Amino acid sequence: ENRLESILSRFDADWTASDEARREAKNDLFFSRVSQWDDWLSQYTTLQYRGQ
Amino acid sequence: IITCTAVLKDKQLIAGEHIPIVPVFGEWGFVEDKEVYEGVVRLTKDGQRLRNMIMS
Amino acid sequence: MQIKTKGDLVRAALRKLGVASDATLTDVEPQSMQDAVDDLEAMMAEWYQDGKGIITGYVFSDDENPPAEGDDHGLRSSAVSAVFHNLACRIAPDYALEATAKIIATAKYGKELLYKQTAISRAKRAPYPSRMPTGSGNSFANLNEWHYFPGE
Amino acid sequence: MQIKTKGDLVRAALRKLGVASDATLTDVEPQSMQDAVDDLEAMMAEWYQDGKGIITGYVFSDDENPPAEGDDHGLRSSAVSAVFHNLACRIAPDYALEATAKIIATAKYGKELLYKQTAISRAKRAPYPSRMPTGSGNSFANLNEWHYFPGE
Repeated sequence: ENRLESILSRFDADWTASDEARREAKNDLFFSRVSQWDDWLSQYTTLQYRGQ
Repeated sequence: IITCTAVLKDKQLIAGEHIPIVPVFGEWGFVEDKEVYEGVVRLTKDGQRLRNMIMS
Repeated sequence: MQIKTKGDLVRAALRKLGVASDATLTDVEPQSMQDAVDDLEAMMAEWYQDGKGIITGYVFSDDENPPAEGDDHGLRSSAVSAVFHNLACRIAPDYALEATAKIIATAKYGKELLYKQTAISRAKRAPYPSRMPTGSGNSFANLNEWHYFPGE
Repeated sequence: MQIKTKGDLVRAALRKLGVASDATLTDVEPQSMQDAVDDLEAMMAEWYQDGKGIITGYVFSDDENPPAEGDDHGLRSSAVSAVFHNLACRIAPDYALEATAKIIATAKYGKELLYKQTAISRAKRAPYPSRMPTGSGNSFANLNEWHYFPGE
């Protein structure tokens, strides 16, 4: 009955439906725009040469 | 206009019969009721990431 | 096994050298037995380089307990032969002797067999380097932003 | 271990050489024991090249304390055998003797095992040269103007 609840339900369904495609597209944008060494999860371990 | 907790503007009527957002796609399709779109960079990510590693 | 103590190993080593046995008429002084157990212990400590050498289950006696001879060695059934053959080889020079060729060959074979299983267990391949990508085939890792192997 | 002093190492070496033991009827003069202790101290100083040689935990006695024999050597359990075998090899020429082949082989093996861990610890790779770039992949380094490795 709540308008906010219905809007949020629709938005959440749409957001969860297209999660994988959005993640892949964001990865593509980062790869082709910022850096090809997308190693954010583990980079502050040791310093080694990483060339682009 | 909405946020995560409230509605600021409710049903402001706008001009037109259509949603005013126009999308453009590259290689677009559906696999199993799951929309997939691709450009030109995705399939080159694996090889390039290797070429960067070996050269490093 | 009937060889259940350090002194049993020492007696087996002495018998293998033909120095003393339960069948001979003259047996070595108990001080000689103590000197042999002190060499078993030194040899075992040398082999077991604080856990980075040959693992055998040997139990090292403590100073508080007076008799070093009498405590169970703790070795497995398959290690006793190698241990006492190497002990005979090591204590042969004490009595101006030299262990025969068969004893030395058996000691070599026993030591090799002793380290075989540990060598098998220690042949571990290192993980992937930190700079190696996982690849797009690994869908689970790629979806969870794990584009590169952790490493270390 | 039952070998806890420098004199214990000397007696172990003499027992290995067959020169003297607690079982024999004639034991060496205490001057011979002092000479063997001096030989052990000289050998240990030669090995421990002021910290750049073989690290063993040996404690070097001072001149103020009168008896060199009686102080704990400070060696680990795994080091005693190699030390006293090499001592027997070194003090054999004093008595117009020659250590048997088994003693020489044990001394070689013990010295190798003594230096094994130190050699492993000293196999350190040098840092990157001062003229080597860090690469654009290192986003954190490049954002902080660290384009080249420090070196040294």
